[PDB]
Amino acid sequence: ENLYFQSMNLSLHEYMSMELLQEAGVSVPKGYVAKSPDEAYAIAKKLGSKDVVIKAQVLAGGRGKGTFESGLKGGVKIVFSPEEAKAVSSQMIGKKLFTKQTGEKGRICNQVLVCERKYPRREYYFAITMERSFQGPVLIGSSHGGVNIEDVAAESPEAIIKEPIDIEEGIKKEQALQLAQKMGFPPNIVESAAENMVKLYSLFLKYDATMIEINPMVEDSDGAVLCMDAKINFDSNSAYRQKKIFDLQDWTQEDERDKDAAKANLNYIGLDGNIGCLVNGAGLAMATMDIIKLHGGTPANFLDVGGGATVHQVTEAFKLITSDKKVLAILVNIFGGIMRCDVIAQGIVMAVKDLEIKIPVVVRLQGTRVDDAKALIADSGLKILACDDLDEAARMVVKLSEIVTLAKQAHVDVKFQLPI
Amino acid sequence: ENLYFQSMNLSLHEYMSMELLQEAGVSVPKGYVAKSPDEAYAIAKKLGSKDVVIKAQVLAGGRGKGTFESGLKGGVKIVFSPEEAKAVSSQMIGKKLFTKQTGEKGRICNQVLVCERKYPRREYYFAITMERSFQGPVLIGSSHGGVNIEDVAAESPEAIIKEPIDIEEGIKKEQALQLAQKMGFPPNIVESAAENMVKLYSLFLKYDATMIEINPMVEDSDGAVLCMDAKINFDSNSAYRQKKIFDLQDWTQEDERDKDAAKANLNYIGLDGNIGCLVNGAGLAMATMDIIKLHGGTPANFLDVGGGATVHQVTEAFKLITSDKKVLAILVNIFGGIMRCDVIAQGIVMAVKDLEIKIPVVVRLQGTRVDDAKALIADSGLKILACDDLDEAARMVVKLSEIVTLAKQAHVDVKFQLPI
Amino acid sequence: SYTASRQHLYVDKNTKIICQGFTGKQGTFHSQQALEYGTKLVGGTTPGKGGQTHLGLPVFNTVKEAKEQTGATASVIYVPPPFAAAAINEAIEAEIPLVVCITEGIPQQDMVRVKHKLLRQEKTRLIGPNCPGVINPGECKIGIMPGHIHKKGRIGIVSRSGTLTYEAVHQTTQVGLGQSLCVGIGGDPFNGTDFIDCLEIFLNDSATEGIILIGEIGGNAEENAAEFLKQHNSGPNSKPVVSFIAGLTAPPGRRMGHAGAIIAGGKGGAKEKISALQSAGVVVSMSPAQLGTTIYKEFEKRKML
Ligand SMILES: CC(C)(COP(=O)(O)OP(=O)(O)OC[C@H]1O[C@@H](n2cnc3c(N)ncnc32)[C@H](O)[C@@H]1OP(=O)(O)O)[C@@H](O)C(=O)NCCC(=O)NCCS
Repeated sequence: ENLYFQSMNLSLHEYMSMELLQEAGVSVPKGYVAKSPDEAYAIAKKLGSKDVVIKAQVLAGGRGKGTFESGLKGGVKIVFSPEEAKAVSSQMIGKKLFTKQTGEKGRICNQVLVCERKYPRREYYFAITMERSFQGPVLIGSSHGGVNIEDVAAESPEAIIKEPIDIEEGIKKEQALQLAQKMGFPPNIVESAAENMVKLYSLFLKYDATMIEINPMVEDSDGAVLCMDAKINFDSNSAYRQKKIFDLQDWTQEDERDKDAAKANLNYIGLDGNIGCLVNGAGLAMATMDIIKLHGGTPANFLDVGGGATVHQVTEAFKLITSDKKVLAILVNIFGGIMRCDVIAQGIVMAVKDLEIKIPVVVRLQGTRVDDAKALIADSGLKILACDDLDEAARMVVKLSEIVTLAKQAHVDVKFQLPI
Repeated sequence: ENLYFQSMNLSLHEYMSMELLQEAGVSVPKGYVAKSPDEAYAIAKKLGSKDVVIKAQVLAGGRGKGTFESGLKGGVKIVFSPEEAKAVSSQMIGKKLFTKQTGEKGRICNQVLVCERKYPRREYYFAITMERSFQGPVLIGSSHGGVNIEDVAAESPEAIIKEPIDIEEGIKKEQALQLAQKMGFPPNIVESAAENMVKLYSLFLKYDATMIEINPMVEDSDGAVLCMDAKINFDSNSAYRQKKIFDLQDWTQEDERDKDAAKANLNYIGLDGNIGCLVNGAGLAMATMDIIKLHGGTPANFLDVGGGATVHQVTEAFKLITSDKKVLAILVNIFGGIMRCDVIAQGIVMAVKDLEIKIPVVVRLQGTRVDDAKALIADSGLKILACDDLDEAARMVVKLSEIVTLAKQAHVDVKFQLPI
Repeated sequence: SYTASRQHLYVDKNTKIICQGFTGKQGTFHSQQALEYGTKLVGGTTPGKGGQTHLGLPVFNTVKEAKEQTGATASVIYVPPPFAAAAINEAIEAEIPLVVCITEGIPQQDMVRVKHKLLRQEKTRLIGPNCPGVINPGECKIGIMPGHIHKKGRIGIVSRSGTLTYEAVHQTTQVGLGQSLCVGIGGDPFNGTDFIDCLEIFLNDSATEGIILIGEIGGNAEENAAEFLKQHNSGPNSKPVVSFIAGLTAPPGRRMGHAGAIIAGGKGGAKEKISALQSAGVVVSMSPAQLGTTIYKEFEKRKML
């Protein structure tokens, strides 16, 4: 489901997206960022010392059901005095949040968002998303905000209004009024909704975004609709020309291995197995995972070197797989194409020679240079276990993983070589 | 768990308790009762034709998760115009609500409650309950209203403040201020909370109530704390001197068999088995259920004739068990005591003779008159299957139920008599 | 409609090809490989460095000049991802009968801008981006593909992931069934070619008797292909088709946000895809290691061998 394997789209913390909406002129509750209880106190007394909401800036699927190490329920709190605001913030900042998505490797709440608490009258869901069905941006709107939207979309497909937009002519205000009036806005604040949607679409086109979800867009108790949440999924490919947004990327929310892989343009996918891999292209990565799971194995943490990567890239790759200790047997399964196989053969030679890779490297190299790669493998004269059949390679690597974990139990050492 | 077997405490519909709080002077949102969409329209336009809440008056454990036959989710709705108020009310009034407690025999929503919608700022739980631990009324208060209270009470026992009250000296306002300030009321509306608690306690003592639960007692966005829900569990024994409250009892919420049983002072307990009973006292009723379940049977619908009931009472009882068709074998298991066993022997004689009770009546009569009862049973000369051992009686009745359901399958008729 | 260019996919041995971004590293190397294979490369285009002779063939400042000097009927693209959208716009403006762009990393918005004007035109067919390329075995290869495993035969392969496309190519060549046309539409959601075009080009072609259909989780193109094959490849005289679904066993996902993910989609990319595949008469494989054996078994079952 979803993509997962292909790219990890940049998700910002809540306060960054809230600031982005603020600078764009979108109507928004007053909000600030707190790194310590002291400025939390300062902002709480600045907003009136009463009726304040505190939100945790943690990137996870579960944020209201998570648990802190201090023993607090959820990531959102409602405080009514700056003193209790400091008290609750002292239990969030510097604390590790345990949610079901993390399980046990929870992310740490570095900052918090301090906002004014506003009472919503009606709850609308809204979302500007790029999509292939309508060959472009789509404005989705509904009057079922504040609640999970997939359930009502599946049970009541009519209630989810979807309107496409023509990109070359841009967005027209009449379209925004049409969407607002089809959702069911009050006839006195439709203009504000149209202005908010126009500003949101301008932000959507400017920052190279992919999906701006406002859930829920809520009318206040005194009109002047205000957005509550501003989830933004950006585009990974837009790193080259969107420097401001991508520089603010939070790196604490991912493993240091992920950061190192991204430093060299290598996709990384960790897992719960004990058979490392090194695969060219996501498709053959899922293929390798499926074929390993067929033979009773389970991949541990496998990579994706992209196309045209240098030898240093695959050297860093092998460093990255060998960094994890849960790995037992590594297979480099790269078929040829854009990624010139000879540089991978050179990279395996260099990486096995340097980092002392004693684990069984079940290589399987093909494509656009087979003579050079195999010739280099034979010239290097190592335990580089050559193979040339995908099913045979998977069988061999799974059996080698079992052999390694068995010999570790037996407290004996083994060395693997091709049959004569 | 709970009591269930012993007495069904009178639970009023929401609007009746809301009116009772209104007449007592307790601060309360404006509310009215609607029996048809027309007066729903009238009240909606009376309250401002906007920001209105509609509640279903159904006595069940599940009210926000139930389903109507029309296909609406939950018993609460938020309407913003009288027209949509009429539209939603047309899908509630006269409709049958399906909740997990009912399963399939859902109660019918006869009326609805139309109320003004108010935005709560803080949510407090509060409850005046009679209890044996503190030998009287107890004021329970907490700042975790709007959410199920057992979970937070078990996980955080400190947060649930409990204060007992001395009945002869009544309740003192200083006690109400103490409770309000220990819950954490704002220091400007503590007086209003104390007045509300004093009025609620006066109502509690007046109407012979047992448990008045306000959940959640909420401060409004402009002070002047207002109660949202006003659950009231009354006292069954107080029927003689509380005529106004007990006359307003809704009888549609229970089976007609329950109404008929209550018309003659007979406790009734329906079940999902096929062995009817007729038991004196709740304790021996649970004893009979346990002993029947021991032998693989399952009681169908068993009664409790109380003490000193007339022969007409047990005649109506036998009419009531025989009314249900799911019953196969009936055991009258009355031990002596207050309930003079000879009148039960006369009642079985009369009821078997009159209603043509062809099902096996596994009687077991003892206590304070055994000679008269057995003599009358022998004189009547019927299939009144006498027994005198509790375990033997349960064995006999379970086997007779199996025999009856087997002969029904075989399409043959049987007659049961004592061994010679 | 733009769909009228579907027949442009099947290039023959008389297809003149130009290569934009000729001097680029990958461009130079794979131009060498294509020339070694036998592709009728007739020049390249590089902005600001054209008008010269490189690799023994002319290079120009724009595709306009290449078209007016040689009349090439197809183009391939290797310009950097920052400038790829402009190159594709220029290629479509020059009325290139078949343009394929290989680059990966193109911003979604620029690809939207490209795809819109591509759909408002009927005389240009685009393959990519993030695609392996298009090959007619033994005749002409375009893009990035190891021609040294290709032999003309009776198998048509279309797939999203280029690397698994190569895997299927190799597993069909090993059993000796050959290949008729192998196309990688590319995994990018905003691409110039989809399943329907390749499937119906394969169906109405006599040179192809078996179709290979590898798809990955995510998206709903496989459901559209299943519906199309139910509509037009049912009953008698229906050439067999074998499919694989990469990622059948995979972690549930990330579940970052709603809307474009599931709300307006067909919530596909799971165990329900393969069901839509059997329901359309498509034979599925349970592992990416036996596609060639599966298609051989399908041919021998129907007795085409
Ligand atoms: C396509 C790709 C190979 C091009 O980049 P590269 O070859 O690594 O690097 P280059 O700098 O040579 O690429 C740009 C070249 O085109 C030239 N160029 C500039 N503007 C151009 C334009 N509008 N059109 C074409 N070429 C252009 C550049 O001058 C440069 O030539 P040069 O190196 O002689 O200066 C690269 O982007 C890539 O990685 N491929 C696409 C995605 C991928 O990972 N591979 C295929 C995925 S299956």
